[PDB]
Order: sequence, then structure tokens, then C-alpha cells
Amino acid sequence: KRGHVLAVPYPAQGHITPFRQFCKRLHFKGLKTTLALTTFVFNSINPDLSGPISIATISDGYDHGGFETADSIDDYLKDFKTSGSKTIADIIQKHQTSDNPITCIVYDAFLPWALDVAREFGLVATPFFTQPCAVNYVYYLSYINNGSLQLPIEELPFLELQDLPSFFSVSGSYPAYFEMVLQQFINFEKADFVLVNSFQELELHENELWSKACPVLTIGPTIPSIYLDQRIKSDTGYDLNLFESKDDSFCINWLDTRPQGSVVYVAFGSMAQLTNVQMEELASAVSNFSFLWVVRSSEEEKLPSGFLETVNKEKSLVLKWSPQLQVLSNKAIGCFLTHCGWNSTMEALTFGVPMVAMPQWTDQPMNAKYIQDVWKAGVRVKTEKESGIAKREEIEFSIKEVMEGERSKEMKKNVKKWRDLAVKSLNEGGSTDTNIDTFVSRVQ
Ligand SMILES: O=c1ccn([C@@H]2O[C@H](COP(=O)(O)OP(=O)(O)O)[C@@H](O)[C@H]2O)c(=O)[nH]1
Ligand SMILES: *[C@@H]1O[C@H](CO)[C@@H](O)[C@H](O[C@@H]2O[C@H](CO)[C@@H](O)[C@H](O)[C@H]2O)[C@H]1O
Ligand SMILES: *[C@@H]1O[C@H](CO)[C@@H](O)[C@H](O)[C@H]1O
Ligand SMILES: O=C(O)c1ccccc1Br
Repeated sequence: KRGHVLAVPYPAQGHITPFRQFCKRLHFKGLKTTLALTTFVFNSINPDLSGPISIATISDGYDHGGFETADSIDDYLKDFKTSGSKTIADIIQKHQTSDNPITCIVYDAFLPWALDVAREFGLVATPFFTQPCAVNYVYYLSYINNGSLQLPIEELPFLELQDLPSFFSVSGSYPAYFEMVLQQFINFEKADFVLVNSFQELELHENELWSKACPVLTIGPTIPSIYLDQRIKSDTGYDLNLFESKDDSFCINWLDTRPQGSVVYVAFGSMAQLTNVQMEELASAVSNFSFLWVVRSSEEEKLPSGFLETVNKEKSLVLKWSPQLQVLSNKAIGCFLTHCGWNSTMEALTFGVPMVAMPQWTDQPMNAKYIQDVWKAGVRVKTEKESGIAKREEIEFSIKEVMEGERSKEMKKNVKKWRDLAVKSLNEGGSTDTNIDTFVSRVQ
């Protein structure tokens, strides 16, 4: 009971969730954990603190209003390095006289400066990669190549430019975030271990390639235990959400009154923003189906005029935020139109839901390529070359390809083999169970 992990996610939903889920595993194995949330995020969730994973607050420099009050992405990350470094040190020192001093920092790989804080205080330090081995390996190859990538990639020759992370195909876009994903590797060889939210059997080739460069420990998937290994009976869902929902049994009760495989689930995660015009094509494309579609509150104005008032309530429903785990487990879902965020993707693979892949940016085009051409668990929507955006007829056809055809009955078959592979990896003797045990052994 000696060790104590301070877990520091990037302050965004797709990072806090895998970090929190990992702390639940660690707790079940006997490791005390504290999750470090920025003050802005802490005051927006108003989390419940009567649980096994304690909360500390840190600062990113934007306590009052968070990321949106920052002038720019580069200012946000630079200020987060400054205030995050001091406030993480502040937590370490505050715990020094305690019963369990902090002994280890698990920090988002996006934040390599947290390793410097951990090393200053003599702690174990491990970066935690919330994206898959293939993506991280591609970034790693580019980092050692001075931030460039020339195709084809010898060890991954099937990758075309339209499949690389958006930073390589949209020249110059988001330079602060491109620098960030490259600099994940600035010091990661000096950490005690490198953690990845994937499982070895999902990406055998890429895990082994990347491990030659630096030993990594796959410790995923971070989907709650009740849906997979079922060894942690208290781990029943995602219980830190940055978004409010209508306390939705509303959503699951409704899915129950629908025929099996009949509903198209549409969601774009917590971050991705679609333009006026992209929302028009989408709204027209999906209205040919029975659909359950998450349109985040900030995105509603970009819906076509009078759209919310003309959805057939018998066949379709529009939500502000979904209990995505319960939706993807409900058998009313015939397919998942997704932005190919890594959590959504892994969730879809394990619940055996075939995908319509509609990536937008960052690592999402990589996940899309793997969904269609490596795992063969779905089809990618074709976007216009000159205008860049997927038109209504190409989205409707992609959904059809997954819902009905001969292509459809192949992708259902292949997508169901991943659940048991993950259950095996999480059960005793599994790949991921062994790696977690290795980490727990070092920490204490
Ligand atoms: O309406 C929604 C949309 C997303 N999610 C969850 O939010 C996470 C999104 O993470 P991902 O890596 O897919 O995408 P990002 O939001 O980081 O772009 C996932 O755990 C989803 O299950 C949810 O619960 N309800
Ligand atoms: C990275 O930059 C992009 C803008 O290009 C931001 O969307 C993102 O901010 C995230 O936005 C979410 C809400 O849509 C918040 O939940 C999240 O905490 C915040 O980090 C920047 O991270
Ligand atoms: C960065 O760019 C993509 C579209 O190119 C958008 O989906 C994100 O919301 C934005 O941050
Ligand atoms: O790719 C991601 O997960 C991501 C999330 C949040 C901010 C920036 C990025 Br580049």
C-alpha cells in the first residue's frame, strides 16, 4: 500500500477519461491514485469526491474561463507548462508529510515537461499515450526525421498521405499542436516506462516496431470493466463528464423501443467542430435513416434552419451529449458514424459496432485508415478533393455500405473478434494485465 500515483491528463474529455479509467484499474490492484484536474475543469464538472480516486487541482493559467479565454494555442500550452509545473510541484510538496507521499507521476504524453517535475522530486515518471501505437510510431518517426515524413513509410507501406495525421496533409495547420505531438518524444526514453492506451493484440506489428525504439507497455483498452473482463464490479461507466446530459435513461429507454440493428448512431466526440456547410450535408445524409445523433450545444446553430423541429420522434433523436458506452452496447445500433477519435474507435471495436469513419483532424485520419483497411470494421466516407468536405450522397452511400450490403455482412463478422481479444488481454495472464502488474510492481 506504499505507492501513490499522481495522474495528470491533458485537460480534455478524451484524455481525462482514459486516465481516470486507468486509475480505477490501479486502485483495484492496490495502488492509491490522485487525479490532477485543472481548476477550470474541476469547477465545471463539480465532481463527486466520495470515491476511490481522489482529486487535486492544478492550474493551466486559465482558472476562470479555461482554454477559450486563451489568446492562442501556443500561449495556452506555454502557460500550462508554467503554471502546471508549479502547481504539480505544489501537490507533491503538500503530500510529503502525509501517510502516502506521492511516489509516481503518470502524465499525459502531450506534457513532457511533467517528467522534469517528477525528476526534480525523485519520483517515478511515465508518459501515458492516449492514442494508438500506429499513430505514436508515425509521430516518433517524424520526430527523429526533424518533423517530416516521406512516403512510403518502409515498415508501414500501405499508408498514403490522406491517412497520415492531419498535420502532415494540411500544410502548416495548428503548428503549436504539431510541435506538441512531435515533442512527446523529446525525453520519453528517460521515463521509467511508456504507457499506451491500446492492447497489443489490436496492433501487433506497430507495437513491436515502436517497442524496438523504446519499450512500451500497452495497458488498455480503458473501457469499463463491467463490459469486458468484469473483474472490477464497481467500474460500470465513465463518471467524469465535462458535458451535461438530460440524465439519459431518456436515450436508452428510447433505444429499447427500436428494432435491432436499425439505428444509426452519429457522434463527433468532445472537440471537433463542423462547419455550417458540413452540418447541412450531414443533416441531409442521416435523415434517410433512423438515427441517434449527438449535436453538441455549441454546434446547434450550424444545423439547417428548422432541423430540430422536423426530426421524426418515432424514428430519430438528437441529443446534446450521450452515454456513449451504453448506446454502443445497446443492440438497436446498426452502425456508428464517428469522427474516429481513439476512445470512440476502441469503444466501437470492442462493442462490435461497424463504423462509418468521418475523420476531421489530428490522429483521426490514421484511425480511419486502420478502421477500413486494417481492422476492416467499417468504411471511410469519401470527401471532395477540391472542396475537402463529404457531400450528402457520399455519406448516405457509406452508411448503406455498412448497414446492408455484402460488404456489410463481412465487416460485422470481423468487428466481433476484438471484444474477446481485449477480454483475454485484461483477464489474468493477458497482455495488458501483465503490463499493468509490471507498472504496479515498479511504483511500489
Ligand atoms: O456524446 C458523446 C460523445 C463522446 N463521448 C465519450 O467521449 C470520449 C471521446 O473521446 P475520443 O477519443 O473519441 O474523441 P475526442 O473527444 O478526444 O475528439 C469517448 O470516451 C466517448 O465515449 C460520450 O460519452 N458522449
Ligand atoms: C485544442 O485546440 C482546440 C481549438 O482548435 C480546442 O477545441 C481544444 O479545447 C478543448 O475544447 C473542449 C470543448 O470543445 C474542452 O472540453 C476541452 O477541455 C478543451 O481543451 C484545445 O484543447
Ligand atoms: C481544428 O480543425 C478541425 C477542422 O479542420 C476541427 O474539427 C476542430 O474543431 C478544430 O479545432
Ligand atoms: O489529438 C488529440 O487528442 C488532442 C486533444 C486535445 C488537444 C489537442 C489534441 Br492534437
